[PDB]
Amino acid sequence: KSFIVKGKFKAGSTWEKFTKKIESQNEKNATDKTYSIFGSKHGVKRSQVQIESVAEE
Amino acid sequence: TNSHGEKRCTRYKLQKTVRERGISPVSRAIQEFEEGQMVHIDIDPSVQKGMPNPKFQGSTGKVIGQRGRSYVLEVRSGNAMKEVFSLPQHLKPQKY
Amino acid sequence: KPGSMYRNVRQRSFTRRKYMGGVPGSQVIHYDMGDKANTSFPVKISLIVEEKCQIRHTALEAARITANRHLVADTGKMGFYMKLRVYPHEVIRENKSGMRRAFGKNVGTAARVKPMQKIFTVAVEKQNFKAAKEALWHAGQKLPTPCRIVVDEGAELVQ
RNA sequence: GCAGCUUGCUACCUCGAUGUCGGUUCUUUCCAUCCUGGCCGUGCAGCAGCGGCCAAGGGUGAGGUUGUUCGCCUAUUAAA
RNA sequence: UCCGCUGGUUCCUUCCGAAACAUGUCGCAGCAUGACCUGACUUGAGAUCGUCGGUGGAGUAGAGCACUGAUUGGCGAUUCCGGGGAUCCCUCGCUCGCUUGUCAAACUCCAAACCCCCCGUCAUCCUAGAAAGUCGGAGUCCGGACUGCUGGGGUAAGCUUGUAGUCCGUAAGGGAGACAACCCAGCCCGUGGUUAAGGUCCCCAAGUGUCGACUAAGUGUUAAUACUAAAGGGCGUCCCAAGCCCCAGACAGCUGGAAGGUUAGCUUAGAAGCAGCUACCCUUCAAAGAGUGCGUAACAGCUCACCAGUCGAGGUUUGGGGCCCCGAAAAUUGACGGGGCUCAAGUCGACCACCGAUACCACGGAGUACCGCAAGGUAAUCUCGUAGGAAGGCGUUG
Ligand SMILES: [Mg+2]
Ligand SMILES: [Mg+2]
Ligand SMILES: [Mg+2]
Ligand SMILES: [Mg+2]
Ligand SMILES: [Mg+2]
Ligand SMILES: [Mg+2]
Repeated sequence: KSFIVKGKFKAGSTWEKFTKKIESQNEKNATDKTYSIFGSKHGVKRSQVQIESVAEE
Repeated sequence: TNSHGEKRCTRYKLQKTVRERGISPVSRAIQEFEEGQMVHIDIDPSVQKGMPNPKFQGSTGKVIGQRGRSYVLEVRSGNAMKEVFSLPQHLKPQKY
Repeated sequence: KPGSMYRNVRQRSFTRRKYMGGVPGSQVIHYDMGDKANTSFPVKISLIVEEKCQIRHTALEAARITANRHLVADTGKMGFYMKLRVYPHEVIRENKSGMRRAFGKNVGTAARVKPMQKIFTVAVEKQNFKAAKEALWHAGQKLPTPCRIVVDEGAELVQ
């Protein structure tokens, strides 16, 4: 269930990076959980949270 | 009050490009047109005579006839037809 | 007059000297500060703007004075090179009848800005970086817009 | 920045009429606290001051000039 | 009497349906001519509200200094036109060039996206009559609002004056608490069905719905909006990144150490580390100082900085974000629509099911437009309506 997520999101007026580890039953749900967590934490939508890789860990 | 003469608001309309000022090419003055031949109005500021009203700048008319050294055009303004006299120095053919 | 009277950008620019008349002078005397002849400061930070507005020249003068005092007090007289950038080219007019011929007359001068456009710039050594930040933070307090500080050159040195 | 308690700006309502200023009588509301209640600081020994915070329960008067509001002055008063 | 000024002007249905603008006017509460609406007739084949490609017009946004005006310092010279104090003893601003930092509505070496004329093509309309023309009848020249143009003016305004589109005027019905012009929808009558906007704890039809987080303030529970508070701060809490020290041992404490010299220079007696020059007061040992403070005429120790033994796992500096808190005071009693609501009935990112119009679908019916000798035929491309134009009918007395 462990997973690795990498990508970049638009924090304010600049681009950052992240390496969040999300627990989930599979990989598509890991991507969905990443999107939802970023929406909760930073108010962004599914257009500024570009996920480069969701490689299993 | 604003004036309403015949040359109003033509600061840039009646100007010449920087590498265009002086004597214009002379071959443009001897071009000859026939009946029903679409032409473009492009006023050359260097020539003072035979100039249509600059409101017809950039319009396309068709030749109707000749009166001396000036052709009679048929330009549409709005929904009317206006007959405009212009020497061939200000005109320019349409490339089909 | 109050500061917010002439701070928004709602109308066209009005800056041609030869057409208007009787523009009052300015107070800001020198636009370069400190060691002009030096060119070997490795750190170059600056104060930027977060929103479009108009800054009166008096506000710029006050900010310059306060930054000068702080920097000279802490860093030293030869340890920095401050340089204001925006010059006030705009002109401010105040009506003074009612709305009958309400067009105003010249009362002052202002300098328009743009978002993320640098206003001040300070160069220092490595040991006086915190003093430079401390100086630039007070100067932005007299300024009519939100302001943030960006370290342009030598970011790896300080960070 | 707040209030709308001074003067301005506008012309949205009222010209087949919404009876003006000041005073008098009587009732009520706000707090941005003059006194009364409780606290904190002081370049607060005591007495008395200076500055700030909570608090609208009660009090906030009598007279000379002036149509005056406003304002000046008089003797009291916890404060007027 | 007269008025360009105020009030009134009587039956039904059907077809179509505006302008609140320009010019002239002793013109501004009026009128004429034109645009816009309507009825009839003539003629007889094209028209362009839209797409694509091309020949042309750009001088606005943006951008920039090459002209015109401004504008910031450094450098090199104007051996001038210039101000400072007998070889003008020599200082030297204005000015001319190279480099740095800003501008322009009446600047442009540049330069879009919209937009306009014409040609070709597609597409729609059209012999049931395109374009054009002739004649009859008018209303109208107090407008207003929303979304764009950083529109112009103004401190601002539910202010004033422009412009493109669409609306109210003259627009039902559904939803917004109520709402002229905000969202869905442009409407003949009757029945059934499914949806739009918007909603689903109760008022109130349909979710005490699902997944992942945030808020502790009753903050919030308010598409747009004339109805919603700012700068500044927060070691409040939730995240990302970057440096630095680190179990052979980092931070907070437990401890003592901070001893060599000095009582530093100091005139007042005295400001002896803490008024006033200096410098690491030790060659040297963790520590040892010109050194903060309780003390302190001066000190002095107590000891600051600054390291050392000690525990025994993470610590610390900065930048960028989400929500919330302070900043935050008004007059009758009270407004998330109300009750109330806290792993929510709030906020953020997604998702599922259902409710809900006269919209869309089906059936029946009326009227209208056009055609047809009639019977009848076609209508997704017909059914809102104020000023107003036109057609057919009802009634009263003779
Ligand atoms: Mg521009
Ligand atoms: Mg009229
Ligand atoms: Mg609208
Ligand atoms: Mg309408
Ligand atoms: Mg309605
Ligand atoms: Mg009618």
